[PDB]
Order: sequence, then C-alpha cells, then structure tokens
Amino acid sequence: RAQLCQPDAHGVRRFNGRPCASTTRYVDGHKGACGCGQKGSDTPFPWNLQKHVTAPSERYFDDGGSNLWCGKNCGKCVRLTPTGGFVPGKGGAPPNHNPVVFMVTNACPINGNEEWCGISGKPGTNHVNSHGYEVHFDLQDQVGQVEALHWDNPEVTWEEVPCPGDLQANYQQCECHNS
Ligand SMILES: OC[C@H]1O[C@@H](O[C@H]2[C@H](O)[C@@H](O)[C@H](O)O[C@@H]2CO)[C@H](O)[C@@H](O)[C@@H]1O
Ligand SMILES: OC[C@H]1O[C@@H](O[C@H]2[C@H](O)[C@@H](O)[C@H](O)O[C@@H]2CO)[C@H](O)[C@@H](O)[C@@H]1O
Repeated sequence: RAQLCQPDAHGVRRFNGRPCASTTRYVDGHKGACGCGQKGSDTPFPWNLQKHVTAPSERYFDDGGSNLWCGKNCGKCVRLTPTGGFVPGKGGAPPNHNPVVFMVTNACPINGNEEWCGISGKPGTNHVNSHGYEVHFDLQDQVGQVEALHWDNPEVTWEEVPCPGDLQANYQQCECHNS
C-alpha cells in the first residue's frame, strides 16, 4: 500500500478525515491561465516561473466551471502536506513531510491530462481522478523548485489558506486580479 489516503464510502481518498490530493510537476514556459505575465503576450513574469505556484485540475481552478482564463480560484493559495504516500510507479516517498504553500496561477485542463486532472466535479461533490483524489495540483518546475523540495509526485493533504504577503503582492500584477 503506497497510497496512504484511504477511500471513504464515496471513493474519495482522505487521511485522518482531511481530503487528499495527488500532485505532479510540469514545465511549459507559458504565461498561464491567470494572466501572470505581460498583457497580450505569452510571456510569464519571472516570479511565476520561479516561485511555489500551481496549476490545479480544471474543476477546482474554475470552482465547478470550465473557463480556462481567469478561473474563479486564480490567486488562491493552498497548503500541501505530504502524507508519505505516492502512486506506485508514478512517484516516491519524500524525505520529510514539511508543508509547502502554493499559489494558483494556471490550470491543468481535463483535455490531455485525463489521468490526473480528469475530475468531473469540484471538491466536495465526490468526483475523483483515476487514482481516487478529489483534486490534483500540477506544480510549476521551470527552475527545479519541485526537485529542490525532493518531491516526486507525493500524495498530500490539501487546504486553502491565506496567501503569504509576497505571493499576494505578486498576484496583483496578474491580469486576472479583480476580474
Ligand atoms: O498530466 C499532469 C502532468 O503530468 C506530468 O507528468 C507526470 C506523469 O503523468 C507521471 O506518470 C510521472 O510519474 O510524473 C510526471 C511528472 O509529474 C507532466 O510533466 C505535466 O506536463 C502534466 O501536466
Ligand atoms: O499562456 C496563456 C494562455 O494560457 C492558457 O492556459 C493554458 C496554459 O498556458 C498552460 O500552461 C496549461 O497547461 O494549460 C492551460 C489551459 O489550456 C489559457 O487557457 C489561455 O486563455 C491563455 O491565453
């Protein structure tokens, strides 16, 4: 048993009652779906390639909707805490369980990401991905910031939290701020 969050009666994986999420890492260089770069260009601000930022699965990104530009949850922050688990063959156990806060600045669409981001309802509606998680967080890794955490697709618990001050200030520059 590599996955430590066990499915509840509705199939949703949890760990001591808290909901779990799967995670992956990505590199693509795009500005992304919250507009965190210069208007009209596909160029991200450097901080949006360097900091702890995430592309959640589509139905969380837009709070049940399908908009892939200025989703409802752009600019939210989530605290992810490793459980020690992982999907066998698709991750590993991390060296510690320090929690890390990430800011939503992009989206992981269902199309082309069915295994991890193919979840057909928002959290709380008992819809899960193919590995049993109600939400997925794809972590930006342009500058190796996920490797610096030594995270290889860890299973995590997840919660929304207020953003740290520096990430709030960064988000103010994104086009979707106040949309
Ligand atoms: O589709 C989500 C995300 O997947 C990333 O690839 C995963 C891959 O699915 C998994 O089998 C392997 O173990 O890990 C990699 C890295 O997390 C891919 O890099 C992303 O572009 C994609 O958005
Ligand atoms: O990059 C600006 C462009 O972002 C689009 O979102 C993409 C994002 O670029 C990509 O990194 C991620 O993997 O997929 C999302 C969703 O397809 C956004 O949809 C566009 O409106 C925007 O112009």
